Amino acid sequence: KKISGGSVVEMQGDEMTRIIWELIKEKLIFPYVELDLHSYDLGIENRDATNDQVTKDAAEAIKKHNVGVKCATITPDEKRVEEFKLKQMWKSPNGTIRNILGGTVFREAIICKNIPRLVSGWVKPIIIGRHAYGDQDRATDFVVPGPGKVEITYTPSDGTQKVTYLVHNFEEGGGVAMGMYNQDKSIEDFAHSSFQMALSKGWPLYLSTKNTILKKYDGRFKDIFQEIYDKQYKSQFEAQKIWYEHRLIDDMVAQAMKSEGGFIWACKNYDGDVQSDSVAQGYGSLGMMTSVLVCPDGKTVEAEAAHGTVTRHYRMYQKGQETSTNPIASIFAWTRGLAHRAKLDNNKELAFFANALEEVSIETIEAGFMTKDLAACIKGLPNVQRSDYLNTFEFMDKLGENLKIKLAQAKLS
Amino acid sequence: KKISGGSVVEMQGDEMTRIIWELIKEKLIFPYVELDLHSYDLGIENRDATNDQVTKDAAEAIKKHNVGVKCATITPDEKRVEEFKLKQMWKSPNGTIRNILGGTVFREAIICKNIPRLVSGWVKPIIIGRHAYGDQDRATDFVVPGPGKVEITYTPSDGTQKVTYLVHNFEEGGGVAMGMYNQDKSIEDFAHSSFQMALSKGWPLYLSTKNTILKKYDGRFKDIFQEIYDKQYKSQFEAQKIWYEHRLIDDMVAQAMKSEGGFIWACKNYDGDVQSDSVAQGYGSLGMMTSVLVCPDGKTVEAEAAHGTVTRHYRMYQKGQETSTNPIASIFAWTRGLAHRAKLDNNKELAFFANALEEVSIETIEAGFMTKDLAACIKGLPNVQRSDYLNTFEFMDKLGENLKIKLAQAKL
Ligand SMILES: NC(=O)c1ccc[n+]([C@@H]2O[C@H](COP(=O)([O-])OP(=O)(O)OC[C@H]3O[C@@H](n4cnc5c(N)ncnc54)[C@H](OP(=O)(O)O)[C@@H]3O)[C@@H](O)[C@H]2O)c1
Ligand SMILES: NC(=O)c1ccc[n+]([C@@H]2O[C@H](COP(=O)([O-])OP(=O)(O)OC[C@H]3O[C@@H](n4cnc5c(N)ncnc54)[C@H](OP(=O)(O)O)[C@@H]3O)[C@@H](O)[C@H]2O)c1
Ligand SMILES: O=C(O)CCC(=O)C(=O)O
Ligand SMILES: O=C(O)CCC(=O)C(=O)O
Ligand SMILES: [Ca+2]
Ligand SMILES: [Ca+2]
Repeated sequence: KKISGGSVVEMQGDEMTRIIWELIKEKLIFPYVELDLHSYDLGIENRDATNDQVTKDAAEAIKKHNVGVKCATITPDEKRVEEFKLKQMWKSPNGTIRNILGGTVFREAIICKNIPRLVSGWVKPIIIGRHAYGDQDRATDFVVPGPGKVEITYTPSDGTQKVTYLVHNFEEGGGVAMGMYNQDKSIEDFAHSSFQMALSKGWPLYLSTKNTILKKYDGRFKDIFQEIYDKQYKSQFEAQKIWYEHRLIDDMVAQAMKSEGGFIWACKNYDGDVQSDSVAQGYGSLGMMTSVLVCPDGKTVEAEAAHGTVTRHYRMYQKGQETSTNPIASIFAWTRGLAHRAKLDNNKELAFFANALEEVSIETIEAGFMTKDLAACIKGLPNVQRSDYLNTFEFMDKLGENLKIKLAQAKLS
Repeated sequence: KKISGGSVVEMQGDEMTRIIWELIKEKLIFPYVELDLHSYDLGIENRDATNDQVTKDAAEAIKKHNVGVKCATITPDEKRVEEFKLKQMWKSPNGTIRNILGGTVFREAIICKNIPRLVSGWVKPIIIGRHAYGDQDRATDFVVPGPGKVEITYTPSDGTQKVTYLVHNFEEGGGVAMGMYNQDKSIEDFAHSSFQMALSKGWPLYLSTKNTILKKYDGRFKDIFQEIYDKQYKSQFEAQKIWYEHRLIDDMVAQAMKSEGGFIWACKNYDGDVQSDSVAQGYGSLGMMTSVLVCPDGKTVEAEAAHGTVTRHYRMYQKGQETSTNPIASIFAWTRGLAHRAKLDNNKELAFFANALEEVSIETIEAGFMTKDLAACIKGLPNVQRSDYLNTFEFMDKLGENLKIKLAQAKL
């Protein structure tokens, strides 16, 4: 428990990830690391008991301590309300945290050499900038009960005017309606973060919109990205022999699918949410991806796993059946969190520990110890046997040995 | 001595697609088929001159004649406004036409046994039912100039009282804001058509939504599907050993990517638009996909090609250089329409011809004659020799020649 890590905000999750989260702290972290740990329990029961307040407290605690790591959480619908006897259908804690902090969420696969892909031609990593603010996460949606008029209006703060837009007039029957929004300054921050990540990896930058369909809404993103690139980034982009280009999401997803990778993909909030699942599965597992929210201050960071609570695996866990569930994405939330913490504190010891754990996971997988998903990439699902993989505990305990070995060997040098 | 086809509505496109469209008419359709043809030119320059009225006329024609076929068109942005010197930025004819007719757009890849997929496991078709109505096509978006309150309001027709919801309060600077909607009845028709397609093809049906995030908007789609499923189609699904399941869009796309295919995928408007282009490309080309708008009446269809105008190739075609562009989607637009035109009139010849032009198009590619896109699928693009592919004109000729042979052989 020797390395002094400093202050880190921990957010505990639900279901299968919450079990993995506890195995991670016990086996891979607390033995080697002493942290000043501000822990917020985001499990569904404690959010219900606090009326979601713990979610907001955790977000403000991240603002203060500059780093947080988040386990995956249940976002309840009607069935979850009935399952846990909830008071309300609470909003996504991810959406709540992301809209307080702001910024961009970068998502990238975690690449092992022995792991085949689903998409043949990606030999270089694709990196998704996902705008983290506004759009669907922040939307206001409601059921339209019957005939009537749906309008969306804008009143300036002074208000010396009112601009009223017709959304729809429902002549017979009901339906649904929603408003949504984004902010210029958040878009600008989203652009600056996308361009800088391009130059940081030396790669070109594709931004995708619908702007032919939404002309004002998506046109604003295209305009903001083009103005900033023209004025600020263009000379720098040319000198590295890369470029920035806008593409319609239709073409963009087709291009991304047939390309070789090796590009930064700046997506709007909804697209990045959906495409990072497709991308991560293309490289062969949702268990292998990193998701790191980088805030506009260049200082505060929130790392997480981008996949969910793996309910189906949890259900087998509750019956005593063996599970094989991929912890790697969760482990990398900690390593991405501890590495940014070392950067802020100039802690070489912690920075070394974070990198070593990432290598141990990849080495352990490249050396043939893996969960069932990754073995299914190798053999195909119908060909995998029980002897072909390790259960969730066997795999954590294996990484435990290899992490002890790697840190022991390093102590002699 | 031509087959009499009946009445078809034609909508003509722009750029590269408009060239291929004219090729298919002269070399493929016209010699063998006589048609009562109502031609509406949807080219961007005409839409400007008719103030887009040409597009509403074409849709009403589709209601009247039940059959239409469409070449891809330009939906202008500010750049296109400069290029064509447009009066306004016209909305998408595809959205305009879809929102008049209503329905589910059904999309599926065209499979030639010799063409490798980018995605390893899909050995069976993925058919995406795409809701054609509302959502992003009908949205009202505007620029927020500066600080202030954006609100969404519902005023009932019975005069009870107004509900006003706060969208956002901008306390510094501006942004963008938009409203959007959908209609219960349209969702019900989208549900019914998805359950029927799953039963006729015998495959499981998945619906994908965001319902954990939009709890009302997407919760409605999910409630309606589940209601109609249990009360109407449930016991027929169980009789065919297939199921209906709702999935979060996140989980769904990963489930589709790692599956072997063989399912019906019900998507909301935007999702169906994008996922259909990722799915076509996973099968190896945007050039082979069928897109049919199937209207709720069980009668009218509009057949199109889901891809765009292929502008990049059009710029090369304008340079006189060799363009290889895959006609297949535009051809299958005509055949899917004509097969429907034949199903209505019980015209057995036009039905034989429609399957012939599809059977020919697949055999020409499975014999080694293909456009560059499909050649890159086999050898990879850096390995593609000029000897591997025929250009746009060369390819449409090999089809017309194999078409002449296949129809000549069955006259007997
Ligand atoms: N970041 C977040 O906090 C976040 C994000 C998404 C979803 N969620 C929540 O998670 C809950 C469940 O959502 P969901 O069932 O739609 O999606 P999910 O549980 O995340 O994933 C569904 C399927 O994806 C596969 N999978 C995902 N991660 C895996 C891993 N690490 N190792 C092995 N397999 C993995 C499993 O495949 P197989 O079934 O094929 O074995 C799993 O059954 C919901 O309450 C949702 O709100 C939270
Ligand atoms: N149905 C419609 O009316 C429809 C649908 C979508 C877009 N559009 C319109 O089309 C215009 C341009 O769209 P866009 O530039 O975004 O994309 P696009 O025209 O659809 O095509 C862009 C890329 O897709 C590939 N591609 C698509 N179809 C192909 C084919 N048949 N054969 C060979 N390659 C093909 C090409 O890839 P490579 O460059 O790599 O060779 C091409 O550069 C826009 O104005 C848009 O509004 C119309
Ligand atoms: O918070 C949720 O409910 C979904 C979050 C998610 O899917 C993501 O982070 O990509
Ligand atoms: O009409 C447009 O502008 C795009 C249409 C499209 O890409 C589609 O519906 O597949
Ligand atoms: Ca996601
Ligand atoms: Ca499309």
